[PDB]
Formats: sequence, C-alpha cells, structure tokens
Amino acid sequence: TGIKAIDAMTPIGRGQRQLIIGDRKTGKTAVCVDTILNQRQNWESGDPKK
Amino acid sequence: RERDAMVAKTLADNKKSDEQFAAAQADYDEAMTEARVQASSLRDNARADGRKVIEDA
Amino acid sequence: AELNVEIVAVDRNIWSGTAKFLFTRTTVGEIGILPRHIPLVAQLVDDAMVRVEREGEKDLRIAVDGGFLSVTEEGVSILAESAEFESEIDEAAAKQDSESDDPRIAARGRARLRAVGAI
Amino acid sequence: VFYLHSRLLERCAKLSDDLGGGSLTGLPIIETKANDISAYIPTNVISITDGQCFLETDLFNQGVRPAINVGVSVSRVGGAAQIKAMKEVAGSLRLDLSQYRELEAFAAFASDLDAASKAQLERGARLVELLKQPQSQPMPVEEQVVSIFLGTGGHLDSVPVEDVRRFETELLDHMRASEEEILTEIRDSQKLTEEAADKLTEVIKNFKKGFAATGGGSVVP
Amino acid sequence: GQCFLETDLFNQGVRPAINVGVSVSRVGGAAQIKAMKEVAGSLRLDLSQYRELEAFAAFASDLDAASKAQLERGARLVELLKQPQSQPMPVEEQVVSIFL
Amino acid sequence: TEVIKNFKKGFAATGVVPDEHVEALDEDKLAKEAVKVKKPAP
Amino acid sequence: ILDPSVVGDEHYRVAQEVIRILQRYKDLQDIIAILGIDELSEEDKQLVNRARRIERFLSQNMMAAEQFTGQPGSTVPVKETIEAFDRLCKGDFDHVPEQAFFLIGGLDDLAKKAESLGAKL
Amino acid sequence: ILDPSVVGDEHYRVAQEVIRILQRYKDLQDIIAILGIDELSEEDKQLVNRARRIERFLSQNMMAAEQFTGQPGSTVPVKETIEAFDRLCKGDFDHVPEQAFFLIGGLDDLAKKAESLGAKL
Amino acid sequence: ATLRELRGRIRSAGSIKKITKAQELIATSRIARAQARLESARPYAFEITRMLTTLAAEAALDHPLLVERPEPKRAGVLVVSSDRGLCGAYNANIFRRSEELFSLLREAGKQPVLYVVGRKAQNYYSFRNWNITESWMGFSEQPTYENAAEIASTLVDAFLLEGVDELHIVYTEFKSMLSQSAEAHRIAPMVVEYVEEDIGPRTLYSFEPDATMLFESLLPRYLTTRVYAALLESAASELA
Amino acid sequence: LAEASQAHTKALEDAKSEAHRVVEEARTDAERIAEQLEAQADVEAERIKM
Ligand SMILES: Nc1ncnc2c1ncn2[C@@H]1O[C@H](COP(=O)(O)OP(=O)(O)OP(=O)(O)O)[C@@H](O)[C@H]1O
Ligand SMILES: [Mg+2]
Repeated sequence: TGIKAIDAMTPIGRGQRQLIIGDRKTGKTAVCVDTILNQRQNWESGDPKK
Repeated sequence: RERDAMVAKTLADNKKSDEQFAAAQADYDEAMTEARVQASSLRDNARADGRKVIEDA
Repeated sequence: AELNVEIVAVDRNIWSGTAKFLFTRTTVGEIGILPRHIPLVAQLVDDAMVRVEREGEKDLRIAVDGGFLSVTEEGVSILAESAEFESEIDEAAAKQDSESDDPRIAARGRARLRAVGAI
Repeated sequence: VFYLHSRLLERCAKLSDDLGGGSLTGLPIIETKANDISAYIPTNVISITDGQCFLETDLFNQGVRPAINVGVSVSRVGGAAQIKAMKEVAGSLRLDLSQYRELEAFAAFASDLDAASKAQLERGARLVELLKQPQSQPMPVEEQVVSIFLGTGGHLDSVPVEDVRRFETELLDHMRASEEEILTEIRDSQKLTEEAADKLTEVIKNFKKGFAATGGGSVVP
Repeated sequence: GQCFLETDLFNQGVRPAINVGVSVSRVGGAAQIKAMKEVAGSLRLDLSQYRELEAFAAFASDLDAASKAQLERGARLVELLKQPQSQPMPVEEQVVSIFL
Repeated sequence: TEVIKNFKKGFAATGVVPDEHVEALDEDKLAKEAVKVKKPAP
Repeated sequence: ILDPSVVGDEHYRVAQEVIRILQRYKDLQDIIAILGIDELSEEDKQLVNRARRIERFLSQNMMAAEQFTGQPGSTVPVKETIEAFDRLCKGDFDHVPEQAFFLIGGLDDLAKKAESLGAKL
Repeated sequence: ILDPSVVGDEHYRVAQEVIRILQRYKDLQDIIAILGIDELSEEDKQLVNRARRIERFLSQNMMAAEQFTGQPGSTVPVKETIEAFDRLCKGDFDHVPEQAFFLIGGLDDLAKKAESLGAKL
Repeated sequence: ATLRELRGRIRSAGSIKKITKAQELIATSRIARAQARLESARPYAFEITRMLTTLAAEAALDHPLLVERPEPKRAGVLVVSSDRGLCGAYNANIFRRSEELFSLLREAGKQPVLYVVGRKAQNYYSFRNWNITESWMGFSEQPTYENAAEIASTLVDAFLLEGVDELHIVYTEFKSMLSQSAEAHRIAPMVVEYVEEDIGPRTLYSFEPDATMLFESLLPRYLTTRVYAALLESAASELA
Repeated sequence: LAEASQAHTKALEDAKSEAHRVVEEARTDAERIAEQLEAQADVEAERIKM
C-alpha cells in the first residue's frame, strides 16, 4: 500500500479482503487512493506478474 | 619572592592549561555546528528554489 | 594504633572509617584526638574544620557546620548539620560567601575556606 | 444484505496455479457513525473480511495521520503477506507500541520510572512519530524497510521526537541520492542481510553527524 | 426560542428554574425596551460563561484574580435573578435591579 | 448610581470557632518527649 | 481545501496545531473536572491555558448578532487570523486573562480589551 | 466440572492454588513492569519466581508440533499433572532454571531437561 | 440519547481509572524513597540523643525547655498535614487528633495557639475561623532539615517568650507500611526520666567549656531533630 | 602548557578543514538535488502538455 502503518502492522496480501472502516473525514479514501498510486512503479516495470 | 611567584604561576598555568584544553572543544564544537547550520542552510535553499522552478515550469 | 572516626550529618552519614589522628577546633580551643583519649564532649566552633590523618593516604580535610564532637572508648563521633569534603568546594564561592553580612553563611564560607587551605 | 456483501467479497480470491495464478484484492470501505463498529453493516463486513483498519477522528486530530488505530487493527493473513526485510524490521513494532500505549499514562513521571520503562516510553514516542505519513506520498517497500529500521534499530533515540519525520525524510533523500545500492538490493533480494545492515548503519551515523536538529542541538550518539 | 426549566436547578433554589445555557430568545433586543436592552445587554452570555467557569474551577486550588472576580459577579447575578412565585415586577424595577 | 451609593452605607448586611463536641484525648495517649538521664535521683 | 497545496503551509500548520491543542484539551476535560487541574502535568496545564484562550478567541462578534448583544460586529482578514492563532499556539498571550479573548475581532481589539481588563499582550 | 464432586478434592485444591498464585502474579505484573523487579519484596519475588515456573510448566510438547520438531507429543495423566503442580507450588523446583519448563510433558521430562541443563533436587 | 451520554461517561471513567492507577504506582515508588530518607536520617538522631543524655546526667536540669511553668495559660500546637490532596483520610485523621488535643487543652484551661504545616490544614482551619499564627506550605512532599530548623526555631522562640507555655505536635506516625496513626506528641517542656544507674567504674566525661553551656546549646538542636523526624515520618505516611 | 596549546590549535585546524569537507560535500549534494528536482519539474510539465 505504500503506507508504513498498514504495510508494517496490518499487511495486505494478494487475494485478501482488507476492510477500511472509519467514522467520516478520517482518511479512508486517501488510504485507498494511495494504495492505488503505489502500484505506479509496478506498472512501469512491464512485468505481468508484478 | 621568586619561589612564591614560581609555584603561584605554576598553579596559574595549570589553570591556563585546562582552560585551553576546554577552549579546544569550545571552538571545535563552534566550528562544526557552524558547519552543520551551513550544510543545512545550503541544500535547503536548493530545495526551496527547486520548488520555485517546479511551479513556474 | 588507630581510632574509629564517624561523621554523621543530620540526614546522611558523611564519613566513616579509621584514622591515625584527628584535628579540629572546639569552641574552647583547637584540639587533636589520638587513638586512645579521655571520654569527652565538646562543641566545634561555628566555622570549624576537621582534618583526619590516615596512615597510607593523604589527610582528609572536611568542613563542618554547627558541629558537635564526642570521644569515647569506641572512637570519635562528629555530629554536623552539614559537611563538605575538601574535593567538593568552590573556593571562589566560599570566598564570596566569607564576605557576607549574615553570620551563618559567613561561618559556612569560612569553614569551606579552611578546608581548601586558604584563610 | 449479509449475503449481498459476502457474495461480493468472496469473489476476491487468490487462484491456484492451474487457473493461472491471478488474484483480486479487495478494499471495502465502511463508514461508521460515532465509531459504532457494533452496527449491523459494520458487523457484517467485519465478519466477512480478512482484516480491518480502524480509522478514528481522535487520532486524526492528535496529528496521527493516517489515523489507523494499530491496537485494534488486524490482518488475519499476517507475516505471510510481507517480504523478509519488512517481516524482520517490523516484527519488533507491535509490542513496542503496546508497551508505549500502556506506559503513556506515566509521561509526566518519567523520573520515577525504571530504566527499561523510560526506554520504552521514548522508543514508543519515536515509533509513533515514525508511522506518520503525508497524503498522496506512498513509499516503496525498501524505503519503508529503511525507515522502520531507523525506528526499531534504535537510530532515532538521539533525534528529538519533533524532528523524527524530517530526519527520516532527509535520510531517505540522502539514501536515494548517494547510497542507492542498499535500497536496490533490498528491492531485488527482499531481505536485508547483515552486510547491508552494516552499510546502512554507517550511512545513518554519517548522516547523523551531518544532520542539524531544530533546537540547534546534535543528533550524534 | 425556549425557556428550558430544570428540576435540578429548581431544587438548588434557582427559581424560576430557567437553564440560561440553553434558554434563548430569537427576537432579542427588539423584544425589550431600550433601557433594559442597554442594561441587560450581554447578561445571558455572561451567565453562560460564568456557569462554564464555575464548572471548570470546581476543584482548582488557586486561580487568577479575573477568574475570581468573574465567579463573584456571576454568583451575585444568579442570586439576583431568583424570584418568588406570584410576584411580578414592573419593567422599571427590573431595569434598576439588573443595573445593580 | 448615587442613590445606590447613599443606600449601601446604611444597609445592614448579615455577615467564632464552632464546638465540634470532640471528647478529650487521654492524658497518657499524648506522648512526652523525655531526656533519659542516667543518674538515679528521685 | 484545508490542504497544504491550496491554503499554503502556514495556514495549514496553524490550523493543525489549533486542532491538536483543542483535542488534547477535550481529552483532559474530564480529568480536570474530577481530580482538578492541579493533578495534571505542567506541560498539560500550559496546554489547558492555551486551549481555553484559543476556544475563546475562535468566537467573534458577528454583524448579524448586534440584536442579541448590542455590540457591532468585526471583520478579521485571513492573514491576521493566521498570525494571531500562531501567536496563541506559541504562547505569546499566556498572561492575558481568559476573557478579552471573548467576542472580539483581531489582535488590536484583543489589546484594547486586555487593557480594559488590566493586562499587556 | 472443576468441582470437588467430579474431579476430586485434591485436584480442586491444586487447581485453586495454581489459580491463586497466577492471579497474584498477575496483580504484581504491572508494578514489576513499571517500577522494576526488586522494587518488590522478597516474598513477592519468591511468589513471582514460583509463578513463572508454574506459568511455563502449563505449556506442552503438543502432538501438532511433531511435524515441525520430529519429537512425539506428550500425554500426561491427570494424576501426574496434579502431583507435578502440587510439587511446583510447594517450592520443590524453585531452583531449576526457567527454560527447563518450556514445552515438556510429565515430571520425568522436566527432570531430564534439568539434567541436560545442569541442575536437580 | 442516553447512549451517547453513557458511552461518554464510560470514556470519562476510563480516563479517571488510568490516572488513578498511575498515581498509585507513583506513590509506591515515592514511599520507597521516603522510607529510605527516614531510615538514613535516623542515626544522627540516635547519636544526638545519646550525647544529650550523657550531657544531662552531669549538668543542671533547669533549662527553660525542661521546667513546667506554673499556671500554663496557652499551648502551641503544630499540625503537620499535606499539600496535595489525593490522600485518603490522612488529613482527616490529623484534624480529628488535633481536635481531641484541643479539647484536652481546654479541659485544662489552655487556649491553643495554632501553627500548621501544609495546605489542607490551612483550608480546614480557615474554614472554621481559626487564627493560625504562622503557616508553612510546599515542603510536605520532601522535607529538608532547613524547614525543620525554621519551624523548630519559631516554635521555641514563641515558647521562651504572644508567648506560649508548652509545645505540642500532631503528625502521622509511619509504621508497617499499613499503619498510619495520627499522634499528638508533647515536645516542650520535656519531662526528665531517670533511667538507670549504668555508672560503676565507668570513666567520667570532660566537657568544654562546661556541662551546662553544651546542654543549653544542644537542646534546641534536639528539638529541631525531633521536628525533622516528625516531618519525615509524616511524609512517608502521606505517601502510604 | 605547551602540550595544551599545541593540542588546541591542532584540534582547531582539524575542525576547520573537516568542516570544509562536510560543507563541500553539502554543496555537491545541493547541485545534485537541484539537478534531480528540475528534471522532475519539466518531466511533469510535459505530462500536462500531453
Ligand atoms: N495522511 C494524511 N495526512 C494528512 N491529511 C490527510 C491524510 N489523509 C487524509 N487527510 C485529509 O483528511 C480529509 C478527509 O480525507 P478523506 O476524504 O480521505 O476521508 P474520507 O474517509 O473519504 O471521509 P468522507 O468519506 O466522509 O469524505 C481530507 O481533506 C484530507 O486532506
Ligand atoms: Mg471518501
């Protein structure tokens, strides 16, 4: 996810269902948008397994 | 008069000895902290005018 | 021979050991204790100093405040409000303390001077 | 409605090798009301998923951003979803923060605490300042490994807590410019072997003697 | 507006039991003669702030001189606003008493 | 203002340790600090 | 738009510090109510004083409230607000009483009401 | 069914003693964790060491760990368990090092471990 | 509605519980330290008592601090209480003991004059319109010898004189780590207690300049030592 | 005294030239940073171009 808290404390695998749950204006959309943006370098690699 | 002057200067130059010893660390730390705030004053100006050109470009 | 010396402050044991000779200054006059000596009770002068002399070391000079002194069959006991060894004294602080107008701190400073070998 | 959500979230799978080996990772978002995770739909989706990230407004206001409550957050997959380097440098992290959270009541009486207790207090403050992160600035896994190495190896005990973030930032900057080999072999081998740790420690010490705190003081041990 | 009456404030001796923190009038000074509008200008905000201060300072050992002055003034105002039942006052006497 | 000022001087506002009814301490519970002299002299 | 890129970094930093101070004050309020303010740290007592002055300085005399208070309203530019609350969070007004922060405009009205209460700034 | 009418009086006594010791250790654990270990008394230390031994002896070489370690699991009869924990609470093993109690079966395995770690009695 | 209020009250109680547990552990540590201080101050007290007894066995026991003035009119009561307030019945027990002492004094015609040490005693007595002669605050947590010296000096100078005829002290004796007893001691005038003979072929002491000068310059120091021990014991008791 | 004064100025110039070392390393890193970031700048410029 590119987020130290998640990637270190609550790691996410490939094939896993990770719930992002919060009150409101807590930063859930930001967490998911950063998880999306972090795959930019994996996309640049051109490797279909990455 | 010369003997009392002699050991008087003796304790006086022990005084001066460790005062010079302390001055060593004194302006050593002075010089290197100047160097630290210099090395970080530089390379922060660089980042700043970096953002200067990021935004005007 | 040697005599047991114990210097106790009001809230701490300042020193305790054995000695060869012990010089101080009672309100009545200076005095020197040696391993055997009459049982005695006395009051040190207000700016007293205590020089302990030991066999294999250098003599230990102490400044004492409001002290009392008693010699018995067991040894010497010195009772102090406060005590300060020689290797703990700022002679300049004690010097400017000596020239105070308050008699108590003036005596404190004079004792701190006597310990360092001045005055 | 439980079926409505579980039928959707069970299609996120990791296929076997005879089906291609593809995968679909799910990140369902749930908005609670007044932190009531005991509501109906929150209960359903917490029951369904493989782990939860609880974001809170009280942590968000205290400056902890992302506001992830690491005490109640969980991942039932765990270390199987990590590389070796991150599994090593961050296996120390959970109970560090547990100790810090159970010690922070004594923040005003660190003089009365044991040596190890004050050590845990300072380390926990540093580690909490470590997990903070700006928005839209994700870091690759090698830089996260290096940052959590800073945290758990003890190389932050010399830096003021109000200087950790910047420190870490600048250090990574330095490492991206000067010593790219450490990050490169972390990325390629997925493990931080002892020699890379030696070179990293020396890099940290040099950067420390080059780094200037905000109070003017030093950061050198 | 609303004049919210409470049983706690009633038992404490505050009668009428109007809770000034939540009571309000949405017409305001237009519903007052000019004398009372100038005299009782910021009375409700002053009393709300006084109740807040007295709830904060409930256990504090020593406080500022201004906090103490505010506590005394707010108290005296509270005992000024109490009034028996079946005992009305003309608007001039109310003006004079709030001036006090 | 002046009416209030001239009224406050003549106003009679209505503003000593209490009893507490506490019994007397036993005269032997009060501890006595003594000089323990070693010469028997009744 | 409370974002470092939209409102600038000084605006954002001051807002975040105000919010952090007020959140810590809200966390302490119950302890203060039960055990009293003297059981806190000196760190926390300082923070509580600053937070009460901040909570009061956020209030303002509005133009549409002259009917409820009789006092005309005021306008505060955004730069004056940022500077004022920066000084508040740093602690430059820890000597001015809690009042004189209550229902005023910018910094000059703060000075005026502080001198009306016997204080500098 | 931890009731004397089912398991027996001695089983109940031993279980209640173990629970009392572990609960007292749980009471002392926070003062240990904040102030340090010999801030405590020496009665408290005697109890803490006994409790560490008891808390570690409740572990076992489970049959599920044989696939990872090769050594077969244990099956301790309830009588031997009662005897072992009675002796542990009496203090008959307060000298054996703590690591001798991790993942073992009955009393004989504890003895063999103590011997391969240089202690007995 | 009251669900929000109930959850808020649960959070409030949790905060209070955290704070009180922290305070309990802190008090454990601090009473360890206070017991250490008391035990280390004990030896000087023992030895000054011995020196005083061996001075009094051969002196003139007519010091003002040793004679019970005929027709005592007033007694000085020093009440040693705490500043911080999270103690239990500590100040409460102190005040009930001092009230029993006041009734004892008034059943013998002595109007008590009141000196206090701490803030809680000042609250208790300022609420009851008492007239406290002199107060002392801010050192009930870690009392030092200079505070005891000041207190004892003012006390003996009010005794030797607007002037009192005996000095009492009400403090909490510390014992057992579970015993904290508010006790009333009479520190002046001292009763003299011929103990024993314990003098056979024993050698007589020598006094410089004489016996009575040392006795009369050592007695106020003894009273100050006793006041210091009282302050230390009351501090350890407050922490318990 | 001779010992202390010679050690004094020895440490003095040690400090001075090592400070030159650190600050010249700093200026090289400064030019490096300017390089990389301006590269980023106009490679983002062309992003918005397309
Ligand atoms: N890591 C972060 N650091 C600083 N600010 C952040 C961070 N994450 C989010 N924010 C800020 O928090 C605000 C709310 O973020 P976001 O919109 O992601 O929350 P949300 O869960 O989508 O709330 P909602 O769905 O109710 O709008 C945003 O304005 C964003 O600027
Ligand atoms: Mg959203």
